[PDB]
Amino acid sequence: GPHMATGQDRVVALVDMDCFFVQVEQRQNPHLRNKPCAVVQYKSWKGGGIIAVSYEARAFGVTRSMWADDAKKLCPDLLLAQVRESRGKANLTKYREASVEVMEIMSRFAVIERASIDEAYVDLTSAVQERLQKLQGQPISADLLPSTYIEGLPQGTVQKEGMRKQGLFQWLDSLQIDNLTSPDLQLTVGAVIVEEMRAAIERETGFQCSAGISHNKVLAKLACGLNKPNRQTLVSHGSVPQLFSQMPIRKIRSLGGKLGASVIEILGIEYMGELTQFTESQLQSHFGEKNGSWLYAMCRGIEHDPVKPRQLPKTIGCSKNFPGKTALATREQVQWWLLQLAQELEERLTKDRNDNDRVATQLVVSIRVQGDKRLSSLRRCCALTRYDAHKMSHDAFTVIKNCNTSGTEWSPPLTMLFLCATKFSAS
DNA sequence: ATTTTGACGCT
DNA sequence: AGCGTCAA
Ligand SMILES: Nc1ncnc2c1ncn2[C@H]1C[C@H](O)[C@@H](COP(=O)(O)NP(=O)(O)OP(=O)(O)O)O1
Ligand SMILES: [Mg+2]
Ligand SMILES: [Mg+2]
Repeated sequence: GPHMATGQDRVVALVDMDCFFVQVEQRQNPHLRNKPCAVVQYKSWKGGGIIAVSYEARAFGVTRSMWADDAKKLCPDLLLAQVRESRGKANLTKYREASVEVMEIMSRFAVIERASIDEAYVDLTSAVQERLQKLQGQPISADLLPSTYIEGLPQGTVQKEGMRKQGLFQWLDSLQIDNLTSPDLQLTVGAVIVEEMRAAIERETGFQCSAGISHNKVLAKLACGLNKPNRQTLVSHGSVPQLFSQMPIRKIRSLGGKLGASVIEILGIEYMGELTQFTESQLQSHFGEKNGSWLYAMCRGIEHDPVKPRQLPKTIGCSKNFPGKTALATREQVQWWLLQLAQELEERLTKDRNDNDRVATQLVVSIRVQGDKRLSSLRRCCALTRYDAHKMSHDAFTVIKNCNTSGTEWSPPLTMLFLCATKFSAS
């Protein structure tokens, strides 16, 4: 009772851009706005591969990883924007730069953890304390939460905005605004700040986003997706038993792969809430000490992973697949594509050094061989001493060249090349 | 022929 | 170090 931790110490938000690459292209090209639209990479093979889909297009069944030719069968009027191609490969610079726009706005409000190209976690605990001091017991108006859903409410009129407002009203009517240590009040103030953040993002970039507000990263991430697009969702500690009672295990971040499948198989359960019926030692016995403790706390809504102070990526990488009959089968091919990758990498590294006062010191070279189901077949490192594309490509070849069984020829043919600059030091 | 990334874990 | 997992 009085010594049971409840995981209510922090206010954490997750902000994730809505159909991000599509919005970047729609800002640039007004003809694409408010249309069924997708972003594709490459075009020769089946029209290209879709990597982002507007919500209008999702209504037709268009999804990521679909070939555009196949998406056009579902949505004949689908509009397409193509990823830039430079040096023979897709180049994501436009979206990285748009990401920086958004991350720099968010960083004005609080320390952020860049979690992907289009999302960041925010630790709002201190900002909420400050705002609560400023508010001096004044109640929080629903007008301050115009796009917020309270998960689990209303409980106890047939249109969606009416439901949202009814739930928000029940929540606010129940708040105890005279207790500055109240976790529910802290989350509510967090949601007010996130409304302000999302308004600033939209005003200053044109991009819309969704957000989750809760007490930790996992719940914030889960909350964000509950009411996408262009809305934010507050998941309180008290909402967790009902929310988790029908929540498939695979929906929780880090449980969407083999571990989550093993939880389901070994324990014979389906939903996150069912995990509460195992001891911490039972869970550690099946899934290891770290995983077992994490699962024991997480199924009760408790997680302690900190929002890390890091808004810049830790690595800068360049990769290209060579599928099917395009797999590289000659030495000259391997060297030419290593040079293309190294030239893009040099451009990005030079910009990074100027912008961010740091230098990479290690070059990682990865390759996939034809037939291997693993993303990487072989990874080798060497020193990155000069931002020089010819030197980087020559070193990468030196480091991988003895994987060739025999040849001028390369066997088995290479289905992927990957260069990654790592181990940054201040400069 | 689901591509191009990027973080973190294990041994 | 090099390989594996999970993820957007
Ligand atoms: N598997 C993949 N391969 C390549 N790029 C990918 C990708 N998954 C995502 N991207 C790129 C393209 C995506 O636009 C961007 C952000 O990914 P999301 O946040 O998962 N999806 P979005 O923002 O589009 O939609 P919403 O969040 O509203 O559901 O990252
Ligand atoms: Mg997104
Ligand atoms: Mg995302």
